[PDB]
Formats: sequence, structure tokens, C-alpha cells
Amino acid sequence: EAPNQALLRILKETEFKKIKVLGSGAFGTVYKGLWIPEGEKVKIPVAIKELREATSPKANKEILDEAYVMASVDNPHVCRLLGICLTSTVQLIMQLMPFGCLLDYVREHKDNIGSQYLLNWCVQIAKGMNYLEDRRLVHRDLAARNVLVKTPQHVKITDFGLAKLLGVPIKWMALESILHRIYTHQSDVWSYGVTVWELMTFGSKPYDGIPASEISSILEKGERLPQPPICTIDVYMIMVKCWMIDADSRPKFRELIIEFSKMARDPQRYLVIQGDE
Ligand SMILES: */C=C/C(=O)N1CCC[C@@H](n2nc(-c3ccc(OCc4nccn4C)c(Cl)c3)c3c(N)ncnc32)C1
Ligand SMILES: [Cl-]
Ligand SMILES: [Cl-]
Repeated sequence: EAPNQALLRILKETEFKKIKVLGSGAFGTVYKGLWIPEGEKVKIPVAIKELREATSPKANKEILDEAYVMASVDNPHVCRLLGICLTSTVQLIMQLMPFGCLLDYVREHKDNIGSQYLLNWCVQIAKGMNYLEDRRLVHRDLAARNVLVKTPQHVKITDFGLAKLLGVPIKWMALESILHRIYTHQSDVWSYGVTVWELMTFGSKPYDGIPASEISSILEKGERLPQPPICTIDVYMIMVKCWMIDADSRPKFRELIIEFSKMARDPQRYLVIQGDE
């Protein structure tokens, strides 16, 4: 309820440039580039995401609401918007993270990642998600690919709210989302569980070898992702709770922060990793 004095920067096309493509995703294409604020004598390296065309009817109405949220973010574990340009296309400008997404990071560094880092990442993601819940925003696409590494000890969530805006990731979705297209903070919790599984397996693909078309059927039969080799039952049990059919029986993000935080105080008790003494 304090005044929100975030800045919404509406950028002229001349105030930034795209220099090199970094990759593409469900929502658009990401480039490294420069932000060159008019009359300020500086140039700042940034990431720029050019959004794909919306399949949604009202998205042009909603783009600004989405910008407001991204601009407004004030949590260490959620990424923020630097500026937005709306012309022929919508382009989002934000800080450039040299260390990239968490999914690639765990795959690339698997031999070197220990229990403290893994648990801390769980806490941090939970913290960011809790913040988004406080703001009444449902992410709809939480996944390891949508977490960026600021430093190996500091990760931040991206891309919240774009799925709705733009109008699927079946393997990360709660059953109610798949069957009924219902999305809630509790559906986010299910995705959080899948995301944790991705981390704990050093970036394995969930349900690898099962076609997306079969996922709703297997879930209904009680199948769930398996216990990762490094995980004690204490960690895995939390992940399984995230995947309860009854959304209200799943943990709250605030509870998740607490549970992971406790385990992060003695990480070797809760994850068993070679060379992690
Ligand atoms: C595993 C992730 C992956 O493969 N990629 C492809 C290469 C580029 C990577 N990447 N993406 C961004 C980025 C994410 C989200 C962005 O805007 C949406 C948003 N979420 C919160 C706030 N905002 C504005 C933007 Cl503009 C870029 C990257 C960034 N920002 N830095 C480094 N790599 C990024 C993902
Ligand atoms: Cl920060
Ligand atoms: Cl950020």
C-alpha cells in the first residue's frame, strides 16, 4: 500500500538495438543488444525479447497491464522490465544475464553442483513465486528454463503472465490445467514441483519418452515423476505433494520457502551427491 514509484519506460525504436540473437522460446525471440536512452550519453547492454503475435483476442488491451507488472516487480528473485517498446511489434528490454538460464546451467555444470546450491535455488524460486502470489499474479509457465542465473548463488524468475497474454507445456502443467484450462497459484505449485525435479536431476526431461498426448492419462492413473537419485525422501516427498490431484492439498509457496530453508541449513543431510562432503 506504499506508493509504487517504479518507472515505466516507453521506448522509442531508436533507444535500443538488437545486436545478436540468443535464442527463441514459446513467447518470442531473445537478443543481446543495447539500450541507448535518449539524451543520456550512455549505452547499456541488455536483453531484448521480441514477442510473437498473440493468438489471444484481447492481448493488445492486456499488454500494458503485463508491462505494469513486470516494471513494478520488487523482489530479489523476480526479473524486472527496464523498458518496453510498442510499435509494429512488442519488445521487452531487461538486464542481460551473462550466465543464462538455470536449466542450461545445471546441465552444463552438473559435475560441479552441490547440495547447498540446489536447495538454495529451491528457496529462491519459492520466494519469487510467493511474491508473485502476493501480487495476485499466476505465472502459468514456471520451469527451469524460465529461471535466470544472476550469479550461481542468485537466481530470478522470468516470463510470468506471458502465457495468458499471448494465448502448451503439458509436462509442467497441473492436471486441472490440462483438462479444464484452470490456472491458479496452486497450478503454479505443481509446476514448481516439476521445476525442482528438473534441478535435482541436473536438467533431465520430465516424462522423457512419454508423448504429451498421454500425460493426462498417466497422471489420472497415479503416475508421477520418479525420486531423483540424489534426493532423500524428505526432498522428494515435498515434490510429490506438489502433484496432488486436489489443488488445495498442495503446499503453499510460503510453506515451501520454510521447508527448503530448513533443509538448506544442513544441506548434506537432505541431498546426497558425490564429492559434496
Ligand atoms: C534456458 C533459457 C533459454 O534457452 N533462453 C534462450 C536464450 C535467451 C535466454 N534469455 N532470455 C532472457 C529473457 C527472458 C525474459 C525476458 O523478458 C520477459 C521478462 N520476464 C521477467 C521480466 N521480463 C522483461 C527477456 Cl527481455 C529476456 C534472457 C535475459 N534476459 N538475459 C539472458 N538470457 C536470457 C533464455
Ligand atoms: Cl536482484
Ligand atoms: Cl532483473
